[PDB]
Amino acid sequence: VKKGFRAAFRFQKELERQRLLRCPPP
Amino acid sequence: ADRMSKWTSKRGPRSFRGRKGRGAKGIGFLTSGWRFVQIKEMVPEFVVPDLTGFKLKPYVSYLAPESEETPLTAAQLFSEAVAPAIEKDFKDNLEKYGFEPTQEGKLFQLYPRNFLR
Amino acid sequence: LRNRVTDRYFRIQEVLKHARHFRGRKNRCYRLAVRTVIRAF
Amino acid sequence: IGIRLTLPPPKVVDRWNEKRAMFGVYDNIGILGNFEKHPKELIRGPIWLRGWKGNELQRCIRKRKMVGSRMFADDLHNLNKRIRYLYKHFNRHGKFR
Amino acid sequence: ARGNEYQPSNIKRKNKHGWVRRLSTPAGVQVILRRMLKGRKSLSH
Amino acid sequence: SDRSIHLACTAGIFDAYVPPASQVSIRRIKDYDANFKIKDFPEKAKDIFIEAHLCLNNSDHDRLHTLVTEHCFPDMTWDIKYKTVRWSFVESLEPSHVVQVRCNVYGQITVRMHTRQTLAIYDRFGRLMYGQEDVPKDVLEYVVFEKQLPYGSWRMHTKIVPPWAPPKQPILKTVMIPGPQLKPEEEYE
Amino acid sequence: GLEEFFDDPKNWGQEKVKSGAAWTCQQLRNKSNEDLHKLWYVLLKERNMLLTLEQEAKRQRLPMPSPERLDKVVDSMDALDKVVQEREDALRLLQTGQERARPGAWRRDIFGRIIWHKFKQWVIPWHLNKRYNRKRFFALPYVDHFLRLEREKRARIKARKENLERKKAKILLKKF
Amino acid sequence: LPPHYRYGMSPPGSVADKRKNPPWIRRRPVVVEPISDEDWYLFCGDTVEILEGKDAGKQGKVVQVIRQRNWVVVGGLNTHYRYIGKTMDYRGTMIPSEAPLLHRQVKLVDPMDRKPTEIEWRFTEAGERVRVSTRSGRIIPKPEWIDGPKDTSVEDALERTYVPCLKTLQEEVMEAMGIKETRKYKKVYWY
Amino acid sequence: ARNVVYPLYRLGGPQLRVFRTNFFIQLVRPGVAQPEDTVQFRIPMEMTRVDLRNYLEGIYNVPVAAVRTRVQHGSNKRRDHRNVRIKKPDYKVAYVQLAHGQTFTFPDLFPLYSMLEEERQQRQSSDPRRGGVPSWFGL
RNA sequence: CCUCCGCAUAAGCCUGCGUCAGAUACUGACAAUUAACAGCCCAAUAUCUACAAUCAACCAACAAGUCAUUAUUACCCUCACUGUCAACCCAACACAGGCAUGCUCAUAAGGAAAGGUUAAAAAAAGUAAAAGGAACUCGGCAAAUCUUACCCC
RNA sequence: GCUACCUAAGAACAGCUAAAAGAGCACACCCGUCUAUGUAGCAAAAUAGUGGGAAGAUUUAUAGGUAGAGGCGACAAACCUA
RNA sequence: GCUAAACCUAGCCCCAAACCCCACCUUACUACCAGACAACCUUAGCCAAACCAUUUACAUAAAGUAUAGGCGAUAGAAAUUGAUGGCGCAAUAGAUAUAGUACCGCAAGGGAAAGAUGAAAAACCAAGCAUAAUAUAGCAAGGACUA
Ligand SMILES: Nc1nc2c(ncn2[C@@H]2O[C@H](COP(=O)(O)OP(=O)(O)OP(=O)(O)O)[C@@H](O)[C@H]2O)c(=O)[nH]1
Ligand SMILES: [Mg+2]
Ligand SMILES: [Mg+2]
Ligand SMILES: [Mg+2]
Ligand SMILES: [Mg+2]
Ligand SMILES: [Mg+2]
Ligand SMILES: [Mg+2]
Ligand SMILES: [Mg+2]
Ligand SMILES: [Mg+2]
Ligand SMILES: [Mg+2]
Ligand SMILES: [Mg+2]
Ligand SMILES: [Mg+2]
Ligand SMILES: [Mg+2]
Ligand SMILES: [Mg+2]
Ligand SMILES: [Mg+2]
Ligand SMILES: [Mg+2]
Ligand SMILES: [Mg+2]
Ligand SMILES: [Mg+2]
Ligand SMILES: [Mg+2]
Repeated sequence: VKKGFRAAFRFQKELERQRLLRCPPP
Repeated sequence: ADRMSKWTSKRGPRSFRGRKGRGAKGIGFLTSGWRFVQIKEMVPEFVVPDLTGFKLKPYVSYLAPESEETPLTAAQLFSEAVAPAIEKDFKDNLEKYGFEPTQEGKLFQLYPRNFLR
Repeated sequence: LRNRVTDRYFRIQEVLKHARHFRGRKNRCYRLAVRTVIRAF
Repeated sequence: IGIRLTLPPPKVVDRWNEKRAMFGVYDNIGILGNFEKHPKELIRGPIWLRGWKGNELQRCIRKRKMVGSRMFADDLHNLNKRIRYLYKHFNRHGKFR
Repeated sequence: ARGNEYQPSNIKRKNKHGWVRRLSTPAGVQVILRRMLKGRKSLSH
Repeated sequence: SDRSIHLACTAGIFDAYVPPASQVSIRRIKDYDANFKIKDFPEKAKDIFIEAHLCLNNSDHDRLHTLVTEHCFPDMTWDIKYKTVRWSFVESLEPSHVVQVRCNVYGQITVRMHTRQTLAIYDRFGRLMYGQEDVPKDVLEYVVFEKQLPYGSWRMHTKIVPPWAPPKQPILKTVMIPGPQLKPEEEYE
Repeated sequence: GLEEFFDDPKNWGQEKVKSGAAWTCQQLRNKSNEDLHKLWYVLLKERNMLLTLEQEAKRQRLPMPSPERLDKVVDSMDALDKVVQEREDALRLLQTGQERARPGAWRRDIFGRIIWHKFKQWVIPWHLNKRYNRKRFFALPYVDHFLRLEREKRARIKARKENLERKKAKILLKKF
Repeated sequence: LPPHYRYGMSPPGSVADKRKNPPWIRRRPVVVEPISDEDWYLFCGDTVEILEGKDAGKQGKVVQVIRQRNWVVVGGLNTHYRYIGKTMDYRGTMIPSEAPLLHRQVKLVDPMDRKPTEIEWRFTEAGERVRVSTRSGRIIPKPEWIDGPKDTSVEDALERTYVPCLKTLQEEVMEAMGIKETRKYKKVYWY
Repeated sequence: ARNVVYPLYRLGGPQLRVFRTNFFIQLVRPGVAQPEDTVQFRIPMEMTRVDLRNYLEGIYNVPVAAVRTRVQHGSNKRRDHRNVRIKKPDYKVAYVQLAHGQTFTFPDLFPLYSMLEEERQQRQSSDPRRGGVPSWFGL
């Protein structure tokens, strides 16, 4: 595990974007 | 080539295998012609008692009172064995009371211990 | 490992996004995608 | 893939614990206390670098000089080798000469 | 032709790398001491 | 093993009410609870039954575990997993009434309910496979409730099906029943 | 007879065999030396029977009936041995003042480690015993460096243990 | 046990325990606050009250105590449900299985007030050590064969046949059994 | 006795006597066909055949005619998860032939659940005619 | 159909195709190799010990050779311990290699060159070949035959 | 524990010709001339054939010795754990 | 959607303080016989001097001073003065270490790898491929284009 929070937060945002694109909301 | 396995009599040439034992205590000696002379006194003699009429079974009834452990000590043994006679003869040469100056001359010398178990 | 890079994913993506429409491994492998993308730019 | 898929556990820092709250106190012990104590005397740490600073070679030399006799055998051998290497590097290598 | 330089024989093994031989000379004593310091499970052969 | 499994129910019904004297059992129930009413039980039993089946409808296993016993929950849920059941009680033809009661100590009460209900069971894919969503059907049944005698309660334990019970509603899809899968040496008989 | 190696024929095959409690050291301390001597062989016969049962159960791939009684017997025999040893030690201390039954001495081995060399029984004096004279009980100067190295290795291990303990304690305090 | 062995509901030597914790597992150790032996106040059989989670408020009886993880198992309380005997064909039978509770999540109950209480290990001149409830006083009590053919009778077990004497077992038995030995043990050299 | 220093015997000395024997033996079922008068034991490794003879004749009053012993090597081939060999202990095996024509044959040793059984009996396996429809509902 | 082998001892290894159950010559459990064979020896002090072996008889030698006690004093009163398994060892391997000895001199013992098909090239091993017979080639290399004479070192 | 040499005490050498032979042919055994194959091979030097020796300065099992500024060497700057 | 991906604590680093039953030298881990045999003795070399040969380091201040030195590379005093944790690592990191184990070597010796559920188990992302082989022409893209 690499210590840090900001890279993880950015990757979480990217994962959220990809999730939305794959399953766009109504 | 094996170093981590225990060295036993099963490993090595004939001489090694014959020479090494398995811990069994010796019983005699070897004479000319490899004849083994077995000494009776070197054979442990199991002093098995007479169990007839013995009332102590291997287990103890669970309905038995529990008592605190009081490991026997030299002081306790002296008090329970020698102190009464000492008191009596003081009111009225420790060999008479029981002390033995030297273990030599005894069959069972306490130190150096010369008996099994 | 006092200080370690944690953004390497996004650093790679900044290049691969421009290589997604290439052919072969040039669109997947950064070591190749970066060269092809520099040539493309 | 060298990126974690979950947010790390939140890191809560108490800015007002005793250490942070009283940090820096008695740094002016000298000027505000008739110079009975120098501020460097407030430094707790290795005996050989209390109130002292230097590059790696100087630090190694000081460590060997001050606690060399109390060092473990292999640690002292490592320190001697490190001093040798640092001497060679600083006195024989570098861009400037 | 080569490779089979190890012709095992317990007599040679123990007489060459045994505990008794290692303790015979100070150098072998230091070998055993080095093994003990390193923590080897097999000090001698 | 010093600790042992603490069961909250029993394997099965004590004495089956063979459908078309128990005051001792009622006495035991009352001596254990002190506020029970046989005459008032049927309404509570009907409410428990309706609530349990609505919980089946909504897949509320938490409430099912409170409304039915551990010998009941698997029977109700095992085959309904991965399918949607649209159950609805429409009315009770005749009032429900206690029938038989028997009794670390559990007490079982059999309640005969002749009510009217609806069913519609769909596949994983939402394809109807049993009953009609709207058509009501008359159902006569014997629900055996059970209770454990400190924090126990009355929960459906079983449903006794009379041997003379009318055949259940036919299934929508046709079925094939394979014959003996004979090995080469074997011959058909 | 060999039948004493097996449980009672009625007990054969029983899933469970009820057994009493293992003899306690305090209970045994009240018994005479002859009584303890007889009880030792009673327990020995029981122990042989139980070991036979264990081995036969392993052979038959079945659980041993009431395995706890073997542990009870072992505990009883250990208690009896401890009581006899206590009596012997007290008598030895009274009559000779020696706290060890076997002669020995603190000696420095060839590796510089202090060991408790336990004396062996010989028929000839030590100055004549050839093998004993081959055995070395002194460390030469070259062993001092290795003694220091071993000391420092032990110190490092101890320091690591203590520092880790303190770290864990601080983590626990922060968590609670 | 292996270092950092993870104590679980199954006993540390059962088949299930060996299945769950084979010798090679290296799971993260569970952080448990270090309650001293003299501060532990929950015992098997004690009536307790559950403070958190499902079945909060309900009072049950402690059935097991996994001291190594600050655990008390309340019988028939804090239960989920699991299938036992589930085979390839049979679905098995549903069973209520308790989940362990932390002593911080569980509080003892007054013997008569029937309410949760805080406890202190106050010494009493007669009951040297015993639990005392704080908010309302009162002491909470600590809750809780036929000889076989191979079991000594109580009287035989307690008989004091030991007459202390300055004799070893060996010589005492020699006298008792009549063994006569005249040979003198020749002195040997020890070294 | 085992794990004890034997008092050294010099010529003309007293007999070596052991009072509380430390040897514990096992009577084991032979793995191969044996003569009717033969008994197989597993013995502590330090016990001689003379020791076994005296042990049996004194503690058990078993008339022993002959005794033979062999050291069975326990397998060291098995390895744990760390690839370290697990050593099966070596053990001594003694074959004892009884005297006076006596015969020995190893004895034939070894000659909630209710709820589970009830539920299994009450399985009521699914009917193929039902076609997977749950059976609980009475409709 | 093959048989180089094979069976034992030594050395080496150390349970490494015995039974049961699981897997998928492996894992776990259980069992086993029993001394007569072999190893493990010898009370001192002196004192003896020129004449090989080779069928040891002639002969024949040179390289000149493995084999012996007595005197006195001590001393019997008592069959332990250890190896014994295997398809095996050294070569990283179920390695065409290495591996001492006794018998078997082809075996009574031990084994299987072909997974199935087709019958292309090229390649490997072998067999046969018209007429010629070294014209090949650096050289008769290889193969086939059994074959002279002369030179250097 | 390979290899060079040595020390102790062992072992092997069929058959035929000749005759007391560092003799001839030729097994076992030792070696490795020439060819083919192999060249990450069966093999970190092998296989098949062919070939030299095979009662001797022979071969070989066992244990021991000589150790790197060295050893050993019928000198090939050989061999001393690929 | 497969290989897989991640993960937090096992421990470790630097400081402070503080000084730290039996068997086994014979073939070690071997119950039990006349010994005699006993340890101490300058480090060297690499390297620098651009070779190499004398030579080349092993609290503060005085002071890099006096001195030494193929007086050159460099070496270098003394008098005298007074003298409580972590802007550490977090499983390719930190000890080599889960271990000096496995494994390798005759021996000295060399020397690894790795684990991650939950309160309780008595409950979407690398490469590589697949979905889905391929169409004239060419550093595989760019300008483009309806394409
Ligand atoms: N710098 C430093 N301080 C330490 C270390 N170990 C302990 N301490 C300090 O020692 C003090 C006392 O430690 P505690 O464990 O609380 O008490 P203790 O056991 O009496 O302490 P010790 O006597 O030092 O063993 C605290 O200030 C700690 O931070 C260490 O390794 N380094
Ligand atoms: Mg050789
Ligand atoms: Mg034997
Ligand atoms: Mg074949
Ligand atoms: Mg083929
Ligand atoms: Mg032709
Ligand atoms: Mg020509
Ligand atoms: Mg011609
Ligand atoms: Mg031509
Ligand atoms: Mg030719
Ligand atoms: Mg011949
Ligand atoms: Mg010749
Ligand atoms: Mg030359
Ligand atoms: Mg030359
Ligand atoms: Mg230079
Ligand atoms: Mg330079
Ligand atoms: Mg000075
Ligand atoms: Mg690491
Ligand atoms: Mg991918």
